[PDB]
Amino acid sequence: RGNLMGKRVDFSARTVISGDPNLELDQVGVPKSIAKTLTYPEVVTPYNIDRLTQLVRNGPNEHPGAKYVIRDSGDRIDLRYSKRAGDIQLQYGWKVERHIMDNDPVLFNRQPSLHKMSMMAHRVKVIPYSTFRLNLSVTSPYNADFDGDEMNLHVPQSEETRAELSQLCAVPLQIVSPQSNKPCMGIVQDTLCGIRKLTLRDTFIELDQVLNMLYWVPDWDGVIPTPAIIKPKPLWSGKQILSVAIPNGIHLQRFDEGTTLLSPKDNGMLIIDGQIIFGVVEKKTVGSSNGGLIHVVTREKGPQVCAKLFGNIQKVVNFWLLHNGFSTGIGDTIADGPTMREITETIAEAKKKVLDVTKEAQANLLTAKHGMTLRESFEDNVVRFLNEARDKAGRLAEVNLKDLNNVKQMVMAGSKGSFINIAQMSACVGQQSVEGKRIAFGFVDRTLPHFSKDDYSPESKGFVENSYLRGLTPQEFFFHAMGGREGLIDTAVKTAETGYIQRRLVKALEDIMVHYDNTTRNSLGNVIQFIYGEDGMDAAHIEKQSLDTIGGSDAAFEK
Amino acid sequence: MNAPDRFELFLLGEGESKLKIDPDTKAPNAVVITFEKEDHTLGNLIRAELLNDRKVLFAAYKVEHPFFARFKLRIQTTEGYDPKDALKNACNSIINKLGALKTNFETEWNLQTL
Amino acid sequence: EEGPQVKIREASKDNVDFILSNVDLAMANSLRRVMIAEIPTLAIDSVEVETNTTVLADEFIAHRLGLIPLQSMDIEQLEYSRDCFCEDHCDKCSVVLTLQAFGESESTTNVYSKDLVIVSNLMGRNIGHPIIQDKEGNGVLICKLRKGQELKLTCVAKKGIAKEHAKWGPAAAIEFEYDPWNKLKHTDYWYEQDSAKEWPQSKNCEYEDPPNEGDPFDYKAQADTFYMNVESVGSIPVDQVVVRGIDTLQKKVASILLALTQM
Amino acid sequence: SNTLFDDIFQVSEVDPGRYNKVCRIEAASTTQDQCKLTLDINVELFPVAAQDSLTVTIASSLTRSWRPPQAGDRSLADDYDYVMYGTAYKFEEVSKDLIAVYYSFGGLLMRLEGNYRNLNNLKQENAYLLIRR
Amino acid sequence: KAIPKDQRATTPYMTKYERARILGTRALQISMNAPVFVDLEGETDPLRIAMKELAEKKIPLVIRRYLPDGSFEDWSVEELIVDL
Amino acid sequence: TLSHLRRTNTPIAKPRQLHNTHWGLVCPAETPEGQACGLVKNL
Amino acid sequence: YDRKVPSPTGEYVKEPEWVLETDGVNLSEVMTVPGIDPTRIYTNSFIDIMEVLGIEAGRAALYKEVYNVIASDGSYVNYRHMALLVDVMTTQGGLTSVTRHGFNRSNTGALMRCSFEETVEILFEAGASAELDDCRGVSENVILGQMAPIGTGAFDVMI
Amino acid sequence: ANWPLPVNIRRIIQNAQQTFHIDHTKPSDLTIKDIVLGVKDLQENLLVLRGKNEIIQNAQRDAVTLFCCLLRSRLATRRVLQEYRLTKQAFDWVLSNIEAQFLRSVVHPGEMVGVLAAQSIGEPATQMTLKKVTSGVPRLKEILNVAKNMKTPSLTVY
Amino acid sequence: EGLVEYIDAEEEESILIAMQPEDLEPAEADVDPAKRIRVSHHATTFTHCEIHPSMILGVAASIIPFPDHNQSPRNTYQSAMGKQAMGVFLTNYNVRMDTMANILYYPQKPLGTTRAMEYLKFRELPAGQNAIVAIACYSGY
Amino acid sequence: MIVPVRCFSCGKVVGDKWESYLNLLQEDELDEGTALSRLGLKRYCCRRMILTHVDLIEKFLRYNP
Amino acid sequence: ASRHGQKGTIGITYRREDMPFTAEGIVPDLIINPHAIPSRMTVAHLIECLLSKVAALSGNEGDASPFTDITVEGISKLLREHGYQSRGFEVMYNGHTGKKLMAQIFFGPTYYQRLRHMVDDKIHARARGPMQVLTRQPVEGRSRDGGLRFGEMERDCMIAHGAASFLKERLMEASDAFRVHICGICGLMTVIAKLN
RNA sequence: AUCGAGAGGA
DNA sequence: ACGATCCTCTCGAT
Ligand SMILES: *O[P@](=O)(OC[C@H]1O[C@@H](n2ccc(=O)[nH]c2=O)[C@H](O)[C@@H]1O)OP(=O)(O)OP(=O)(O)O
Ligand SMILES: [Mg+2]
Ligand SMILES: [Mg+2]
Ligand SMILES: [Zn+2]
Ligand SMILES: [Zn+2]
Ligand SMILES: [Zn+2]
Repeated sequence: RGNLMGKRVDFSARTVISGDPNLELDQVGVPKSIAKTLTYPEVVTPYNIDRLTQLVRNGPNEHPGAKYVIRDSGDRIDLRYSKRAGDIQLQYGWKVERHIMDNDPVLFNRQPSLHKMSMMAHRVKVIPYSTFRLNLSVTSPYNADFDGDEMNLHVPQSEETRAELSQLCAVPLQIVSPQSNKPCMGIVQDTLCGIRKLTLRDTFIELDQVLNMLYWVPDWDGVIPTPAIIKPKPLWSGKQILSVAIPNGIHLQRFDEGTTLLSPKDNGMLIIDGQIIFGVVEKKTVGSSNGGLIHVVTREKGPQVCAKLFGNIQKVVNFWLLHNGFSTGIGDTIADGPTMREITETIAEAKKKVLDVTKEAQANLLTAKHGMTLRESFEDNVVRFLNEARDKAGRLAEVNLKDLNNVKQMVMAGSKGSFINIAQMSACVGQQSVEGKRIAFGFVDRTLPHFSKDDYSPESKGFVENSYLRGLTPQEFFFHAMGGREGLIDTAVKTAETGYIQRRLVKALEDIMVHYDNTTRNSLGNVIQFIYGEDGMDAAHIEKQSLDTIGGSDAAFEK
Repeated sequence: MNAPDRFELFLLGEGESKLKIDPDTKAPNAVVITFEKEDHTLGNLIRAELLNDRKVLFAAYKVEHPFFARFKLRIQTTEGYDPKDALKNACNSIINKLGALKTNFETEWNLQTL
Repeated sequence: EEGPQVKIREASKDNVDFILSNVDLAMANSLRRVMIAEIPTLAIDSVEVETNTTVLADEFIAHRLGLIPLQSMDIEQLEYSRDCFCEDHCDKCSVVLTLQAFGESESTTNVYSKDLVIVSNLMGRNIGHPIIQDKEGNGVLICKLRKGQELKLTCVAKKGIAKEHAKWGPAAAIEFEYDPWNKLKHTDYWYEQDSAKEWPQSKNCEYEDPPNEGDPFDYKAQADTFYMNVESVGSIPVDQVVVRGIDTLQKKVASILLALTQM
Repeated sequence: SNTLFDDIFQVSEVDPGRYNKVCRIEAASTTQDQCKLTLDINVELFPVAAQDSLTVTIASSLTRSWRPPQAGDRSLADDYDYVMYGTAYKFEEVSKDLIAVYYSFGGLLMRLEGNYRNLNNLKQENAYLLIRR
Repeated sequence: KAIPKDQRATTPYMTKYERARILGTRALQISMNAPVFVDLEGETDPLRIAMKELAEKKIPLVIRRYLPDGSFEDWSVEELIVDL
Repeated sequence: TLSHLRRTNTPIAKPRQLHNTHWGLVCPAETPEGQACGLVKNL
Repeated sequence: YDRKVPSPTGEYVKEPEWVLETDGVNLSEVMTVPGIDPTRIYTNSFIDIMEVLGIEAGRAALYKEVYNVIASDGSYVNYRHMALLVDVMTTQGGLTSVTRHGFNRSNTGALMRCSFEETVEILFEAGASAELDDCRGVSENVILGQMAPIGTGAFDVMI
Repeated sequence: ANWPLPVNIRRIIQNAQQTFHIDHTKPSDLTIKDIVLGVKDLQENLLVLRGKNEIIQNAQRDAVTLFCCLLRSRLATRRVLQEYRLTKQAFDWVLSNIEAQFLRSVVHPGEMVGVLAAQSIGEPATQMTLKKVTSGVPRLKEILNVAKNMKTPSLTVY
Repeated sequence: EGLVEYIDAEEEESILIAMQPEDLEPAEADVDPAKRIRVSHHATTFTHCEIHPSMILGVAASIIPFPDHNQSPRNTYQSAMGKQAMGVFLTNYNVRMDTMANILYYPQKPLGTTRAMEYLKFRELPAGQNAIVAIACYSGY
Repeated sequence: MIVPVRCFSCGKVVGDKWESYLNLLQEDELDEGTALSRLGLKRYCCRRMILTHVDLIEKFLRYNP
Repeated sequence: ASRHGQKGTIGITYRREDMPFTAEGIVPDLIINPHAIPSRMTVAHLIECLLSKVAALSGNEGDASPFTDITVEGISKLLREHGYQSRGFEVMYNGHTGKKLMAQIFFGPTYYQRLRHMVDDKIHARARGPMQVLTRQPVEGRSRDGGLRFGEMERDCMIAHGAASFLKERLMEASDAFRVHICGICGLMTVIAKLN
């Protein structure tokens, strides 16, 4: 396990990572020092000597330099010590272990590596400071974030080896992943949160910026497009310029709930000839979804073209946002005065319901549903009653939130946040729960020594009425804490148990592959599938299409 | 340990000239002037002035990466008008206004008590 | 006179609130930045420690020294060591100060910047003088000593700028506002009910006329008039930060002009 | 070097659905009851209101990088106040003796309903929208 | 156990993995000062070259496709179609 | 240092769960993640 | 339960139907019960579905199951993937676990089994009964540091 | 009716709708024979297997049945003519197009599906962490182990 | 003088405990809408009253400001990080020779304190600085 | 550990105001708030600088050698 | 990290100018992304800022003690009396441009910790150094200039990428690599190598 | 450098 | 019988 199938290899490097918005999706920022260490055995050839000799002269401590020079006999001339290190006339056939340079292909991975996407080839980009720098939209496949994660880099040593990385494991090649048969890299955080704003109908840009944004897109055809407006002031819309990022020949229809080729809600999406016609741009369009502008652009224009799509969209949108700004504060969690009123009482009735059930139950009037203890039915009710309460006070809060509310503002982009977050931060937090049940009687017949024995009322058993804003009460605190813990714990568990499963699966199938007769057999040769996936079709090259012959009335099938 | 010396922010190194002028290839009468060891302060000021000249069809700029202190000014001018001239003018018009401000300030500063 | 024109409101040894009008925002800014980062100044940029029986570390003390503000008016006639043809430094490109302090009394002896002692030949130029605005005249508290603690230093102050290091900034803090009422609509205020009752009102509004209810949106207007104020560490008199600022920026520009030429 | 549609419209409703610089206007046509209009207009640059007499024009003239002034003393299809440019996408059969069309001005939308336009209305990108008084 | 050039059932099209190994192996030969059967429009990197030796079907390499029984089929890089 | 000196360890039905009776005696929050979570407590 | 159903007019409609969920299993005897539609009776206990309806059915449920685990989480996974699993779990005519008791016994070379839970032992009972490893498993060529029948090592290259 | 199948036909169409600038005002130059016989013929050149024998020739038919269904429902006479006014040229292109794409959507011998799958299930599994049944990890574990002591058994009758 | 007692979890079983003394022993004879909601002092039985709920916490969590306006687990994380923070762990760090010591140049007492930091000597040996922060999308870095 | 020379944030020299500040507290019997403003420390970047400082050196000096 | 379970590494430093600024001329020492807030529901953080701001202003120690009657209102009420927007927002201008930022920002002081574990203390990076005597495999740890673990899991990925050659090169040419002589009759490493 | 115990990072 | 990856470091002993 740790010596034969898993070894400690040479030419490896590891450090902290951080995002870099001006780096291409498929690159990776390698801190100068690391590059000065990792090397690559390049043989001397008339197509290079000049560069090679020049580097050998640069020596092991100036970047585009090298270490070691290998000769016919198999001797190692160490370039940092060697009366003759400032001499050395390179000879065709020799080897010059050179530093890692720009554009080299390298295998970059984050652990745990439970994917192919966890290990991908990136074009090297030597840069200052000491953290691997990576494009944000390469974030998710490796499941990284920049709170401290470290990442490992490996350097191909053989000319073949390199080829194997640049032709099979390159980040471009991996955008549309076979597992979910959809893409596995979208657009996040700022670029996402922003792109949306930048898109709003209400969003217009003028000359000075437009000209910068355009220039900002590297592949710009330098042809300023005519303003959406030419009247009193020539103004362009957001869509207008973003569309510059989208290449030609890309088409995309959408239709969300209320769409209607006039989408009064600037809904759905309509992109023709690489020009965005209607619809705000957010997660559904640019996310890593199935229909996505990415799934389409990869399939249509090519992996690389789509690789670029990322940086472009980013460079533009990022810049635009760099100048529009965006933020959040407590303010964003405060709800309309009359609202908190409507909310607080929204709960006030939930409690009365629970209370009214309770008294009913205690009168033995309750009718126990089949298969459940009158006791079970009781609990289930209250829990339902309280959940709804939370959810409505929550909904109640979500409506106030003005389109200008930054939290809501991110939720709409789909860049962070969800009902729940709002609902808890703004209105009632909720009913705490341990082991699928509302807080237990750790003490005799009671929850804490601050309650009287036998007390199934909501407060007593873990219903945190307050919001994270208003603040919890000791009891609430403690309770919410109990659940908190239950979470952290199975958190530690759901990790190991899964880690194990991840392996048993991997060992079990390990050796199964699609042979040359389109069959699927394991080492023994024992056929497992006569045609892979039953259609001998590769998962990545697939997409959800509609079989227009199944639905519709018999009349419509005919019409 | 991988940090670059601060002075590399304003001191040209070896083989680095304050400007490089390559002819843009996409448009006509277009030129991409790269500036070395210069940041937003200049870049944006010159971009703004360059946009006062009515014979200027385009003018934007960008610091491609914060790490490094250099930027690119792009310029496209009316047939027969050399952007380099469009650049010259701009820098001047800029200096002039500057001088002006220098004076007028110094004037006022002197009528002041304290 | 020509374009760009000022209107000082306040003025003193440290501040200069003034209105800069009929200029481009681009410039108002370029100016602002430059003030913050490219005006030269003298500051200790090398400390030779002989003895430090103190409670503080050498480099910890050295750091603070660097931060101590030094006179810099005649800095324009002091060279950059990197340009002086001397080996290392001299009296043409530096200013050497000595610090010697001994814990004498059993009552804690304090060490102020007023104790630095210029050793080099100033060559009759106002340069490198522990700047002191204290009331009691003890510019900055460098360090404190105990019974018999020693501190024997020798610093070499050099010409530098906020860019290599912030210790070299003469500016401190620069206020800057434009279009006090959001007539220009360069922002969209965040509100809970009335963005006008929730968001304060800047002094600068008083110096400008309101928006006039039913008036349409002025879609052609740009940013004229800026209400700034330059605070000054003091190595340079406030008037100068503004001037030298304007100067420097102006030179920066000129050097590109000079560039094309040599091209 | 043409013009493709002229017509005065009477604005019946002006809707600002959670936008502060845009309103979706719906004005009926004076003359031919058959014709109706749905449009997105920047109420910040060009206010509008309850029952206005709007003059509309389409055309496709007065695609090479955009330039700005100079011609401020040249061409001038500036006989109007408000003007937009766009790309039309779908032509639809409102059915009956009526037909409609859809244009997108960088997101600002417009749907036009009538019939004699089968000829006067283009079939391509080009399409300016001119409005006056 | 061989299979005549006829009765050939394997994919006419070259697999990615095949081309990545072909590309690698030729790129490697090119890196070892080996004759180049193409005209360089100014290329220097072995791989980049080898890519262009394939784009002009001038790579004297043949792929031997073993079936799962033991037999196989020899296909030449000249035959194999390179869509991808 | 304070926190180390006020630490608690529990070797080896549900023991890492924060438990009712813990109120007042052991800190409801302070506890290491994963590995010994809930086992190492802090008074 | 909710069940879409073709309406006489053609469109699929929603014709809710009563369904009994159970808290205990005994398939063999319930189908036979009258009134129920033995065509649809189901159980999440694939094993039982195996013993009663045959293995081809078992495979079905086995997937129907796994699937639900993964989709109840909103998450999707292309068929093929899980398919392969289930099938690999279902080719040996029985229900072979992903545990050691199942696939390491498999008929494979010694070395593969080596890389999983019962190395020592597996190698002994392997030495005792002179096993011959083809060396065609990826896991073994990894142990011998040689290329394997992977993308790059399935086809051979020649002059 | 929404199932993942190779070749997004809808797209190819749209990619003809404007690559040949097709006007929905003039009539097509398509022969009913063209379409109908063309669509049919297309179905002959998809292929996933190439043996000349019965058995394999029948597998090949199976592995294409569905897609073809998609294909037929999409490329139907009315549709081609009434839904998206193709022309002998556009249409003729759309076909040549599908073929190629299809052929591109086939798996490549070498593709290590064993692992590729194992991981495709293990990953989304390590994303699981939480109406009274045994689900999530535990259950998945229950399954993979082929346990006999499942906690939430149940029989669902209709 | 018997004004307090030492109770262990076992005896805790047999007692009734009021949280705040005040807010829990006045007779019920308008309410600030921004204050959280608390139930009531329903109990003619109280035998004890909590010295102060904030005491249910311990050293680490004690330094969290408003941990009662924070999602449960985030409080646990912070408690684990306060132990990786830098600052002056002891005024005599200079006279102690030990494997690694990290000290902050200019430690600052937090503008936001806890009535329980006075005992944890935090303000005297702070670990952290009071930086002017801005939550905002800037260079996208 | 001693009063920071100059404010992290804006750069306003501050190290020459510690003793002044202290006096304003002890003898002038003023509240930290005004004491600050009188010393010319008007913005919060420059107010936390002094207000928060914990002059530890005074405790390091009690260590004899 | 703040004091609310929110850690983060620096990603770049900007000098005063390039930084966004307050009309007062105040500039931030640190900038965090709004996106690290909705989900972590770490509201206190926000609050603490509101408080710490008011506090620094009025030279009052801010009391963020748990169970108290301290409201976000009472505080916002205090901060306004101090001439600032009651929530923490403050118009800010973009350092590059000097123009105003279309979106006001949450600006205030917040206690931040400097955690140990600093990049430079981690940056290990080896290119064939010392190897273990027992396995002839690269050594552990960076203090020793060892190698990174290309364990089981990484291998599976490579296998999944179908990159056979690379794999061999990783599990051999780098780390274990050894030449052994074998008996063509009893495949045992029992062949005496006398090379000469 | 082997070896065993705890602490910590994601 | 098994149990998650990779990681850095600290203490102590025949
Ligand atoms: O920062 P954090 O660890 O989040 C990311 C991950 O590393 C992997 N991991 C962490 C801890 C552990 O015990 N075991 C692991 O395998 C997990 O993929 C983590 O996801 O943890 P949090 O602070 O909880 O992360 P966040 O929710 O981003 O604040
Ligand atoms: Mg995190
Ligand atoms: Mg993490
Ligand atoms: Zn000199
Ligand atoms: Zn300050
Ligand atoms: Zn032998």
